[PDB]
Amino acid sequence: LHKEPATLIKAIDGDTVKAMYKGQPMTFRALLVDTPEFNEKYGPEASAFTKKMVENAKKIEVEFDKGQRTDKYGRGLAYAYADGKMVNEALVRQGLAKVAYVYKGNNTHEQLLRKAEAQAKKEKLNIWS
Ligand SMILES: Cc1cn([C@H]2C[C@H](OP(=O)(O)O)[C@@H](COP(=O)(O)O)O2)c(=O)[nH]c1=O
Ligand SMILES: [Ca+2]
Repeated sequence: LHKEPATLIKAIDGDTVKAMYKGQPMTFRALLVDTPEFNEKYGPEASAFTKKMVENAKKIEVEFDKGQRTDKYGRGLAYAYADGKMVNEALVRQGLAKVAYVYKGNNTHEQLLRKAEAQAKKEKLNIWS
Protein backbone atom coordinates (compact mmCIF):
# COMPACT_ATOMS: atom_id res chain seq x y z
CA LEU A 1 0.00 0.00 0.00
CA HIS A 2 0.99 3.67 -0.31
CA LYS A 3 0.52 6.76 1.75
CA GLU A 4 -0.98 9.76 -0.04
CA PRO A 5 -1.21 13.37 1.01
CA ALA A 6 -4.21 14.90 2.69
CA THR A 7 -4.90 18.05 4.57
CA LEU A 8 -7.14 18.05 7.64
CA ILE A 9 -10.42 19.99 7.18
CA LYS A 10 -12.23 18.85 10.35
CA ALA A 11 -12.22 15.93 12.77
CA ILE A 12 -15.78 14.61 12.86
CA ASP A 13 -15.93 11.69 15.33
CA GLY A 14 -13.84 8.71 16.51
CA ASP A 15 -13.65 7.08 13.09
CA THR A 16 -14.45 9.81 10.52
CA VAL A 17 -12.49 12.87 9.51
CA LYS A 18 -13.01 15.39 6.74
CA ALA A 19 -9.87 16.08 4.73
CA MET A 20 -8.71 17.58 1.49
CA TYR A 21 -7.61 14.87 -0.88
CA LYS A 22 -6.31 15.53 -4.39
CA GLY A 23 -7.67 19.02 -3.82
CA GLN A 24 -11.28 18.11 -3.02
CA PRO A 25 -12.98 17.71 0.35
CA MET A 26 -13.60 14.05 1.26
CA THR A 27 -15.05 12.47 4.38
CA PHE A 28 -12.85 9.52 5.32
CA ARG A 29 -14.08 6.54 7.32
CA ALA A 30 -11.31 4.61 9.01
CA LEU A 31 -10.86 1.04 7.67
CA LEU A 32 -11.25 -1.97 9.91
CA VAL A 33 -12.54 -0.17 13.07
CA ASP A 34 -15.73 0.93 14.76
CA THR A 35 -15.74 3.61 17.40
CA PRO A 36 -18.86 4.18 19.51
CA GLU A 37 -21.19 6.88 18.29
CA PHE A 38 -20.84 10.15 20.08
CA ASN A 39 -24.06 9.39 21.92
CA GLU A 40 -22.73 6.05 23.27
CA LYS A 41 -20.29 5.22 26.07
CA TYR A 42 -16.66 6.03 25.05
CA GLY A 43 -18.06 7.89 22.00
CA PRO A 44 -16.97 11.32 23.28
CA GLU A 45 -13.57 9.85 24.31
CA ALA A 46 -13.03 8.25 20.88
CA SER A 47 -14.01 11.51 19.19
CA ALA A 48 -11.56 13.50 21.32
CA PHE A 49 -8.76 10.98 20.81
CA THR A 50 -8.93 11.08 17.01
CA LYS A 51 -9.44 14.90 17.06
CA LYS A 52 -6.26 15.44 19.14
CA MET A 53 -4.34 13.06 16.98
CA VAL A 54 -5.11 14.58 13.57
CA GLU A 55 -5.22 18.26 14.72
CA ASN A 56 -1.88 18.01 16.49
CA ALA A 57 -0.09 16.34 13.53
CA LYS A 58 2.25 18.27 11.26
CA LYS A 59 0.84 16.18 8.38
CA ILE A 60 -1.84 13.62 7.82
CA GLU A 61 -1.73 10.91 5.14
CA VAL A 62 -4.37 8.49 3.76
CA GLU A 63 -3.59 5.00 2.53
CA PHE A 64 -6.21 3.10 0.54
CA ASP A 65 -6.37 -0.66 0.57
CA LYS A 66 -6.66 -2.99 -2.44
CA GLY A 67 -10.48 -3.14 -2.66
CA GLN A 68 -13.25 -0.56 -2.32
CA ARG A 69 -12.00 3.02 -1.96
CA THR A 70 -15.41 4.60 -1.32
CA ASP A 71 -18.35 3.17 0.60
CA LYS A 72 -22.02 3.46 -0.32
CA TYR A 73 -22.27 6.86 1.43
CA GLY A 74 -19.42 8.36 -0.66
CA ARG A 75 -16.94 8.25 2.22
CA GLY A 76 -13.30 7.37 1.48
CA LEU A 77 -12.21 4.09 3.10
CA ALA A 78 -8.61 4.44 4.27
CA TYR A 79 -6.00 3.98 6.88
CA ALA A 80 -5.19 7.47 8.24
CA TYR A 81 -1.74 8.41 9.57
CA ALA A 82 -0.79 11.33 11.79
CA ASP A 83 2.90 12.06 11.40
CA GLY A 84 3.48 8.39 10.29
CA LYS A 85 1.38 6.91 13.21
CA MET A 86 -1.78 5.04 12.16
CA VAL A 87 -4.95 6.45 13.76
CA ASN A 88 -6.90 3.24 13.13
CA GLU A 89 -4.31 1.17 15.05
CA ALA A 90 -4.02 3.72 17.87
CA LEU A 91 -7.75 3.82 18.51
CA VAL A 92 -7.88 -0.02 18.76
CA ARG A 93 -4.74 -0.15 21.04
CA GLN A 94 -6.44 2.30 23.41
CA GLY A 95 -9.71 0.29 23.61
CA LEU A 96 -11.61 3.18 21.96
CA ALA A 97 -12.52 1.14 18.86
CA LYS A 98 -13.20 -2.48 18.08
CA VAL A 99 -11.82 -4.26 15.05
CA ALA A 100 -14.87 -4.36 12.71
CA TYR A 101 -16.07 -4.28 9.14
CA VAL A 102 -13.30 -6.60 8.03
CA TYR A 103 -14.08 -7.32 4.39
CA LYS A 104 -12.14 -9.80 2.24
CA GLY A 105 -10.02 -7.82 -0.26
CA ASN A 106 -9.84 -4.70 1.89
CA ASN A 107 -8.14 -6.06 5.02
CA THR A 108 -4.38 -5.52 4.65
CA HIS A 109 -3.87 -4.37 8.32
CA GLU A 110 -6.29 -6.77 9.97
CA GLN A 111 -3.63 -8.72 11.89
CA LEU A 112 -1.83 -5.60 13.03
CA LEU A 113 -5.10 -4.29 14.42
CA ARG A 114 -6.24 -7.64 16.01
CA LYS A 115 -2.95 -7.71 17.86
CA ALA A 116 -3.61 -4.22 19.19
CA GLU A 117 -7.11 -5.22 20.25
CA ALA A 118 -5.81 -8.26 22.12
CA GLN A 119 -3.43 -5.92 24.04
CA ALA A 120 -6.17 -3.46 24.89
CA LYS A 121 -8.45 -6.29 26.04
CA LYS A 122 -5.55 -7.79 28.13
CA GLU A 123 -5.11 -4.34 29.74
CA LYS A 124 -8.84 -3.89 30.23
CA LEU A 125 -8.86 -0.44 28.59
CA ASN A 126 -11.93 1.69 27.99
CA ILE A 127 -14.39 -0.44 26.03
CA TRP A 128 -12.83 -3.46 27.56
CA SER A 129 -13.01 -2.28 31.19
C1 LIG B 1 -15.79 0.80 7.81
C2 LIG B 1 -16.79 0.51 6.64
C3 LIG B 1 -18.12 0.87 6.79
N1 LIG B 1 -18.92 0.60 5.65
C4 LIG B 1 -20.39 0.86 5.79
C5 LIG B 1 -21.11 -0.40 6.38
C6 LIG B 1 -22.13 0.20 7.31
O1 LIG B 1 -23.34 0.32 6.49
P1 LIG B 1 -24.70 0.54 7.37
O2 LIG B 1 -24.71 2.09 7.54
O3 LIG B 1 -25.75 0.13 6.42
O4 LIG B 1 -24.76 -0.01 8.77
C7 LIG B 1 -21.62 1.61 7.68
C8 LIG B 1 -20.98 1.69 9.05
O5 LIG B 1 -20.39 2.99 9.35
P2 LIG B 1 -20.47 3.78 10.62
O6 LIG B 1 -19.87 2.86 11.69
O7 LIG B 1 -19.73 5.07 10.33
O8 LIG B 1 -21.97 3.92 10.90
O9 LIG B 1 -20.58 1.86 6.72
C9 LIG B 1 -18.49 -0.06 4.53
O10 LIG B 1 -19.30 -0.33 3.56
N2 LIG B 1 -17.17 -0.44 4.35
C10 LIG B 1 -16.34 -0.16 5.39
O11 LIG B 1 -15.16 -0.61 5.15
CA1 LIG C 1 -18.89 4.18 14.21
